[PDB]
Amino acid sequence: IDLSGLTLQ
Amino acid sequence: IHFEPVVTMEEDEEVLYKVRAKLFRFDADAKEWKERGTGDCKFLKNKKTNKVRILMRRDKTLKICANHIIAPEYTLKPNVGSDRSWVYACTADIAEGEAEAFTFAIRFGSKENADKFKEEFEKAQEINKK
Amino acid sequence: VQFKLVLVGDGGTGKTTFVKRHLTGEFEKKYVATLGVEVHPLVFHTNRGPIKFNVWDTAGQEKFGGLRDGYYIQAQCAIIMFDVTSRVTYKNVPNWHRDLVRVCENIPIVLCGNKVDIKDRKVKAKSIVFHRKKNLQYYDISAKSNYNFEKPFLWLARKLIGDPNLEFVAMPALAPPEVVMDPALAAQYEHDLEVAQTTALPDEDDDL
Amino acid sequence: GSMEGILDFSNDLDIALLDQVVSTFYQGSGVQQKQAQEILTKFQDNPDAWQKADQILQFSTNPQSKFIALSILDKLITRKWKLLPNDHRIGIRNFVVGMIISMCQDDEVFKTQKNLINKSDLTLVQILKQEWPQNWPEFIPELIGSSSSSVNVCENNMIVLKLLSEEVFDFSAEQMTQAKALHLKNSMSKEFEQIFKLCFQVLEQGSSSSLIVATLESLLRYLHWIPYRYIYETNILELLSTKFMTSPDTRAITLKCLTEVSNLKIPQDNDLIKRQTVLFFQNTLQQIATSVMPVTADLKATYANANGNDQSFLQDLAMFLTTYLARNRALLESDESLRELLLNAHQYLIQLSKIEERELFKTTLDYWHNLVADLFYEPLKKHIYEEICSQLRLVIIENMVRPEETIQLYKSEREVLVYLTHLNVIDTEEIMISKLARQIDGSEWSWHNINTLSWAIGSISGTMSEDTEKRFVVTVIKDLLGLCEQKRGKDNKAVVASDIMYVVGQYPRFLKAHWNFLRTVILKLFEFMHETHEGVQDMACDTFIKIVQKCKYHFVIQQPRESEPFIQTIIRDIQKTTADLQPQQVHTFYKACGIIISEERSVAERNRLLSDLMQLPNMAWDTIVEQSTANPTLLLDSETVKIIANIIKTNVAVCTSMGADFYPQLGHIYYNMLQLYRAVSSMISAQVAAEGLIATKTPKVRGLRTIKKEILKLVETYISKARNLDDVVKVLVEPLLNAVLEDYMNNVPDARDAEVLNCMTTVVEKVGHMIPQGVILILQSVFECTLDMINKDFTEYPEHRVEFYKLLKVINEKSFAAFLELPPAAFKLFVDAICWAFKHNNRDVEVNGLQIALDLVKNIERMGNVPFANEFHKNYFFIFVSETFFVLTDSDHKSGFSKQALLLMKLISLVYDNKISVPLYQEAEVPQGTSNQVYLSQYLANMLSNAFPHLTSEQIASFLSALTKQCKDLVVFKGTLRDFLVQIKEVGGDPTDYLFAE
Ligand SMILES: Nc1nc2c(ncn2[C@@H]2O[C@H](COP(=O)(O)OP(=O)(O)NP(=O)(O)O)[C@@H](O)[C@H]2O)c(=O)[nH]1
Ligand SMILES: [Cl-]
Ligand SMILES: [Mg+2]
Repeated sequence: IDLSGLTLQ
Repeated sequence: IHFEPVVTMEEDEEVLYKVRAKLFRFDADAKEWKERGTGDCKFLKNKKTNKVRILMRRDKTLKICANHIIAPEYTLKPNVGSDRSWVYACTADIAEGEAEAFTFAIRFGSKENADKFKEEFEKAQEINKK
Repeated sequence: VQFKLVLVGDGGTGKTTFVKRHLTGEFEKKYVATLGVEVHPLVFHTNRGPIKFNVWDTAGQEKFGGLRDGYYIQAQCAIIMFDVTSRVTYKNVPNWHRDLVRVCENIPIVLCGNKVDIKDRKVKAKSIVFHRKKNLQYYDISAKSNYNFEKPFLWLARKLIGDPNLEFVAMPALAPPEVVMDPALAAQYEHDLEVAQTTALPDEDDDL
Repeated sequence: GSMEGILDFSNDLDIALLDQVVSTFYQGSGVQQKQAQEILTKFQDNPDAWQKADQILQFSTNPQSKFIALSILDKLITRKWKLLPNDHRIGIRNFVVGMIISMCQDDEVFKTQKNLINKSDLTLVQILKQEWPQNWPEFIPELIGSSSSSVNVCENNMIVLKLLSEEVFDFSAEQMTQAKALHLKNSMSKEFEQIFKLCFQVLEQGSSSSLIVATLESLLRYLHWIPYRYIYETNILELLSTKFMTSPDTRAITLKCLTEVSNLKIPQDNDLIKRQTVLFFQNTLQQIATSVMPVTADLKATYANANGNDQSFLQDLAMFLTTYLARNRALLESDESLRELLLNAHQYLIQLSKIEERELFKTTLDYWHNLVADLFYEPLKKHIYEEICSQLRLVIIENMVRPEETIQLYKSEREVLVYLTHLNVIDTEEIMISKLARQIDGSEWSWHNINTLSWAIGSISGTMSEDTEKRFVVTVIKDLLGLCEQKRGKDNKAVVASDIMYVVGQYPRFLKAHWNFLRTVILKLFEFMHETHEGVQDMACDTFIKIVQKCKYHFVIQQPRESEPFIQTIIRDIQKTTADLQPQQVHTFYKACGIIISEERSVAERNRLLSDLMQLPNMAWDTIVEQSTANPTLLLDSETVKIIANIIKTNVAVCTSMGADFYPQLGHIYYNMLQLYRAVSSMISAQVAAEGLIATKTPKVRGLRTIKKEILKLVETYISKARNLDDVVKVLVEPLLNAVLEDYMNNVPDARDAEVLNCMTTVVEKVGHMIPQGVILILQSVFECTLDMINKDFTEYPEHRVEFYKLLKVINEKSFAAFLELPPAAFKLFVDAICWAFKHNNRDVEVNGLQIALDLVKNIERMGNVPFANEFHKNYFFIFVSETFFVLTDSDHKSGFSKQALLLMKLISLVYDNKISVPLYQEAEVPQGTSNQVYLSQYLANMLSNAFPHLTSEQIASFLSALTKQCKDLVVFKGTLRDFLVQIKEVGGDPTDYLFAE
């Protein structure tokens, strides 16, 4: 899973 | 074809400051502080008169626990037991009805909320001086 | 507009402290046992207009019971209180309920388990089932933390008015008057203020 | 005032004045009302007011005045009936019976004064409990006879019988002696055949709704105790399940009756009984579907509208269905002609389970647990309920409540859903994926709705196979990441990202098998620990420690293709990672690291990891200890105080998770920490001296005491988990006692830390047996000065109070020798302190007080026949007996009854086993050779005579004979004590009641 790219912005 | 379809008194004010706080009143006869309400303390600026008041309501019930002008003659003092509260005399608060005098204390979540309240409180006194 | 509410339960369960919280916003730390009853008017502002409760805060200690079930006559609603830190006060809930509904046969009743703020809870949530067959509303409450402290009155207001969508609303906030302090009372206010400054605020460890 | 006139009994009672006071109380307000209240209470409480009740009940025109009059009579009947002259007893009976008859005969009074008639009925029942049947054998025959002369009298007799049943069978355990309860239960049993005849006839024939309802209300009470044959060998079930379900007037009570019927003790091998049990359920569900609402009806909406009595009816229907089906659903599960009935009943429960009402949902959820647990274990059952279960999955998923991240309700919901997942894993996955799409397509999107679904997905961890869970978890997190990207604004993106981290934290099996992924998770949490949006930091930290607890092993080994154990990577960057966290969140981070470090079982590597983790706080520590030692004034700087407290809090956090392994770090700071404790103590005392007691409230001193409290907490935390107790004794205890005991003793009460007591309790608990001289030192320094703080009332110094008796308890358990060494005057204060604890209503104090007394007696008994034990009994045996009796009988310590009874039984048994080797009496007061048995019985008879002068000598002697005989049988002993507590509340109790056991 590409969880590295999770972002709040 | 036209189808007929199926059938607070704070609105004229502006919110300058808003902070969560707990408000106390001093029972001189019992020589102890008594809680009066926990909720949002608001600095409200009347659009017509530009006069700023404190208005504070209790959570849930929304009942008024503070309603008075931020008089320029008022003075915020520390309380012996707290680095996050202010004590000051109030001559005319109408939370429970007739303009009654009180010694209030208001406490905040942190010392920096208390210091900011002081900042905003003194700005508001200047507004009310003009 | 006006409804008689009887508040019953064992001594020390917090009935008077609960009412006081609603009347003035204060939390009374001391236990001063109620003698017989104290009647207190309590008004709530709702989207259907104001509702007035005449609260009959009765004594839970037997040696202070006064008229006992004589206080229940013509009540239109009730709150039964117990203390989740004291099992005996829950064991007595059926006794209070018995004496209540023998006088008031068809009224809305709220069962309140008070003092849920205390860590060492003794009456566990799953043990509390008495309300089920008796059609009582149940709430965990805390007069100290205000947890659910408004729910008993909101639920009763909906029952008594017959409107399930009734809500508490913000009471109107009139413009406060302008200030003119008396220079003759300037010396008396410094005295009252000095004492207040040097009296420590309570519960300085609370979040507020 | 004028109202006070009724309080003067020398003159005749002015009935009109009474009615004015009553009206003012009930109908008035403020001071008028308050004044009348105190007058009415004084009136009612006059021990002669009962003499004026016949006047009030004859001549008053105010029903409240008559009610009060009956309350006054009730007091007299309940407490002093048997003291009266027999003429008054007959007279009082006569004008109660007459008053009831005349109120029933006047049709206007019967309809308008129900409260007064009900109070008169209850008053009559009190007389029956005294007089019937032994002095009133014809009450029931005459009741049945008078019922036929009038509907109103017949209806009121149903009320009287209802209250009688309640008083005898439902509320007698507390209020009567065992013998009196059995006597009344037997009497009602003897005459119930006639009562039932009247009740069944009224139900079969009667038209009067009000009379039918009264009769069914009484039947509800009868079903608590009557034999099942009255229910199954008559036609009454048919009447209840058809006729009375169709009329709404009778429907509520009838449903409650049928619920109790479902609980009758019933033979389980009779096939006719079984068909009758099927039949009344079938009838009832039929009447509901045709007269109330069909099974398709939207009960959620009906309940919300809250018309009439719909809410109570739906509550009562849930109770009936759940009660019956939990007992009897197997009766419906084999017969194919009963399958529609079984599923319709459960479909109603499905619809009831959608109601928005938390307490009712819990009632239906309890039943669902009962069902799915059975389907999980019982062969060949789950296929019957497949469609019910499929709907239930959706109901539970959609009403999932917030887990710890209400808590009790989450766990109940999780349990049912786990069962439901095992029952059909494929159906559960499909519902959850489907719900997620409607979050993505916006049709059900909301903060509440994505949270609820995430909690549900998290709740079923461990139920799928690892391969199916892997596919499921991947799909869920992929969908959630797309959902987060798709949303705009920090508010929404924060909610979704939290739920993502919640799901991940709930699937440790998946993380354990996918290191690369687990590593990516942690690094994202670390990124989030710099996010300032409210709640994100707390979320990242809670998730971090939660994953570590479950996956710590994968942080402590070197993973394939990695350069080092990941714990080393965490520690190296710890300053950066936590730079933006609040102190509380930093300490959680360090605690999480301590959990990992403790999984390293090579000592040298674990100790190295520990000293690397503590590098930042140790350097701050070394700096301050170098400074504050040079300029003790620096500790008045609030900033240094706060830094110091956070350092110590960091050590507490790591010690909490490492326990015994923390010892090397404790050794690094221990000696300077206790020096800091002394310095801070000096500054607190100096501040109190210069400013007064008010100084204890100032931020400065509260900050200084925080340091002291955290130091004590650190030492307590380590010692409570220490495995090497030789080092505790030889290295830790001596400096600790020297640092804390004198300082506690010689501070003014308002400056003593209760945490000192708590810390000493742990020292004694863990190594008390190894430090007898140290325990003596503890008592010497805290016993008398703490007792003087707490022995002037029950309120002041509440923490010291609790910790004080916990310390004495453990000393009494582990180092009783220390109480032996007390000088006699101090041992007497120890005994006073224990009894002082008895009298507390605070449960924390009371329970320990009673346990200390019990353990103390056993400690003394163990000593055998030696002078200290001999002197103990001579000085204190009767003190403990009478103080225990005092709290048993004073009505203000009901919560400690069981422990009081145990202590009392132990004391009495010492004498009746001749385990006390010396006479308990003086030389002069009793002849030589008198057994302690005779003397104890004599001392107790005299004690109870003076304390309860209204008991007869025969009552006291029968009570003591029984109590003494039963001092090996705790349940019976307790029964006899309860009997005594009933008898002391009245006059004329029967002394043969104490023969109840035999
Ligand atoms: N921790 C805690 N204490 C509470 C709470 N509510 C009440 N108390 C405390 O419980 C004690 C008894 O309070 P009180 O209101 O007098 O109980 P009561 O039911 O009115 N007693 P009585 O029937 O004899 O008049 C008080 O010390 C009160 O401060 C609570 O919610 N939490
Ligand atoms: Cl619900
Ligand atoms: Mg009270």
